[PDB]
Amino acid sequence: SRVGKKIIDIPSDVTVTFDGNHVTVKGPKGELSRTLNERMTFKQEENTIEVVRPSDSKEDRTNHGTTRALLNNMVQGVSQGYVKVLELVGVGYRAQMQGKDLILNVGYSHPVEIKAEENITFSVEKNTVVKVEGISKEQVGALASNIRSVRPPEPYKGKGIRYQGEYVRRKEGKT
Amino acid sequence: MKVRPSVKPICEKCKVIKRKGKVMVICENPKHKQRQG
Amino acid sequence: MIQQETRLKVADNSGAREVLTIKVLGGSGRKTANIGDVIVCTVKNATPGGVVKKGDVVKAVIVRTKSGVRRNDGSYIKFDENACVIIRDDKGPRGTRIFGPVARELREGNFMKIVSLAPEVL
Amino acid sequence: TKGILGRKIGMTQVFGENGELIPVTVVEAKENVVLQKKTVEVDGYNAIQVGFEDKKAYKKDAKSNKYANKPAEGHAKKADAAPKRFIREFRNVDVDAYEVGQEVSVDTFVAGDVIDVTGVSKGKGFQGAIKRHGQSRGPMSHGSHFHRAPGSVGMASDASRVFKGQKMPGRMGGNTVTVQNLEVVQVDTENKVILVKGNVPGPKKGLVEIRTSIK
RNA sequence: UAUGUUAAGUGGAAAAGGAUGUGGCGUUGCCCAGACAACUAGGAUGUUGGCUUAGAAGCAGCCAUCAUUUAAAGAGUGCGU
RNA sequence: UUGGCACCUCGAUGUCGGCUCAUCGCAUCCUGGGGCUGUAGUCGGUCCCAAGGGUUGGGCUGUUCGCCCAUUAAAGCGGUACGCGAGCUGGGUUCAGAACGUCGUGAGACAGUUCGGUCCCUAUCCGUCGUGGGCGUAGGAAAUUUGAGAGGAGCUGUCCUU
RNA sequence: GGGAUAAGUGCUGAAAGCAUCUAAGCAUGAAGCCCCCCUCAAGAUGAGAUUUCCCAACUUCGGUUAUAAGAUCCCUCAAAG
Ligand SMILES: [Mg+2]
Repeated sequence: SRVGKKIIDIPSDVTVTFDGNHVTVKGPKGELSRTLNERMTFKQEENTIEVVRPSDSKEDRTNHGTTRALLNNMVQGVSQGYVKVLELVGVGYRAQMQGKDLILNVGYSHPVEIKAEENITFSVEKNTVVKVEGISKEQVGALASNIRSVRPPEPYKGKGIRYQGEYVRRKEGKT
Repeated sequence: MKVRPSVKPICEKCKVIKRKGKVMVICENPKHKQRQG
Repeated sequence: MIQQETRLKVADNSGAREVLTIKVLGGSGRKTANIGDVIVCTVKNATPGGVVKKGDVVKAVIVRTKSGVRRNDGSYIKFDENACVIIRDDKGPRGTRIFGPVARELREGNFMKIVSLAPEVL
Repeated sequence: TKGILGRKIGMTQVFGENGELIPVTVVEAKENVVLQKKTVEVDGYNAIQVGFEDKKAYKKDAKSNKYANKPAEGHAKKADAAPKRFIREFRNVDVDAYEVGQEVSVDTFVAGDVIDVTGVSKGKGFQGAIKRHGQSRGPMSHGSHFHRAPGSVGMASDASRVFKGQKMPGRMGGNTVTVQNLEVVQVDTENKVILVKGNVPGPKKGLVEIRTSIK
């Protein structure tokens, strides 16, 4: 697991607590607590973390690479943070906030409301560019997928909630 | 989706993967998605 | 209660004098029809001339059955003879001179051209 | 919430506002009393036990259900009430809202409530397939010797038996039936009468249970 | 008991075919001058030059397919009509 | 399905249609959910998941089948002795009568037509649908109950608004 | 209207410093599955629960009468047969 071993972790002014197997990572924007793979061993130097697998058995060399990048995700999201931006394409497609909630008018004869959750913030700009921000990558991604699944892009004119900088295969159907 | 006993690449960009015990093909061309193998 | 093979007098000057019902429209298994229900029918007797000729397969709307209808207040209306009027697929009549009394329950089904053209609506 | 026990008097008709014929059933609900409070910690579930009508007191050498026996008198004397002829219990009600010995009164219902009424249907006795089960009958002419029999009861040697629930002749009626989403038309407090819209199961002078619609 | 294999309830019915499932044995060529990876570093020139074809210059088809600005460069690996 | 074989049954296992009553499979006719589309939308096409419910009435034929007339959201395909005659029918088919064509010298024959032509049985057992008695449930009773389990329901059209 | 799913759609993510719905992990998703709704049900021999009623006097030791509470026989009936 070149991911797991070769690229070691580099905490930057963060507090990681290798509390047995249960790991707890806190920094400027909150605290994250995940339970990593049991068999793996963790070596923590001055502001550096390294993951070591026991055997080179396919399973061990698979959980190693997984649970190194998972901890790297925690430190990078608690020190830097994670953002996902979604563009709304289509005449009359708007996005407005309603207090810890996000309301969309995407041409459905009824507004669609997504309530925010803990550790997650929504924002809007130019009534089109929705923004999801948070510390946990696995939850910001989930929320962004939920918001785009309200109306994913269509192939004939691209209308719909797309990821920003997402290639939309465009067809040329004719009236 | 194509579900057929013969799952093979159709393009150079086609990828053969195994999900949940099934042999599939994923390609950026949606016509080349294939399920069972 | 008009079902298939039921003879009906026609109450207009369209050309048809009697019709037999082939089918009651409105659903699978539908068996009977009352005032305001539309039927398909074959004309069995016609006047010489007129637009409807003997043997034609036409739509008609039922007016004034002898089974009669109940009203929401518990009042019933019954008639002496089953009757029908040939319609033009826009719920509009083919004749111009509807004869005989007509039940008021047709006003709901948007047969307003039939309802207005009848000497008596009851 | 808010159930009650009564007996069916008959059917009649009332004219609503704007004057529509409303077929109604008259239900007489009088001397309803709460006789017990079933509680989770004592019974495993909460309910109120309601007694209805009025038995005569215990007497020596009673020969019919008209007089309460000692078990029933003692049970109804633990609350302060006369022996009752019909005892049911209700789960949809909130037990804390009720108190043992209190009188479930007719005006717990208000006109426009939507109710479920439970009765025992009218008896029909030994009845055949075409009435008990709505089955069609065979031809009445054309040499037919099949008029009101049930049809085949099965297949041939594969099976070699009749499956359970074949819809064969037997005793019709007398079953517990619940009619749903009926509405009370008016309440008469002096006559202690609920007018329910439509018809309810059972013979005249039977027993009906009214309670709030579960839907 | 010892040593291995299988993850499919295979064991406890089938085939042509299809498949980065997985273990064993040998061959073989790339290699710390540093392959294989996206290594987010450049991608173009006279020049589609010639048949240039609906005008079409990585697509309707004969390719003539010349050296490289260059640590590495193809009259364009290649998605395209 | 049409066959092959001749293994059970000739001291009898009634064969086609229809009626009555169903029951199961899913290779799904409709309705529910999807992927791909040479899917602009309404329309479609094809494949995948799904058996919960539903899945028409007539004319002609003994007909199954089929064609046609009108419907329908749809008029699904199969198994159950081509389900079901100790549940019904008896139009076809397969006795005895008669006739036509045809074959035979003839008696007669044809899976060629045509008219006619007895459908028995009081249910012992299992099974099934309903109803009672006995004992049990560690005293003898009256009533009110929980719910382990089991069964039932489960379909869908059109119009208005957006 | 809830819970779990099918086909499917995913998010995070290594095997394979890339990609990747899957291996670990987390979603979402059908008239179908379980519950919800209706009815029956403790012979549920696993025979359940609650409230109430009855409670002695011989024994020569009950293998005990006869009675309580409660039922019935029998009789008048129907909302039931
Ligand atoms: Mg024998």
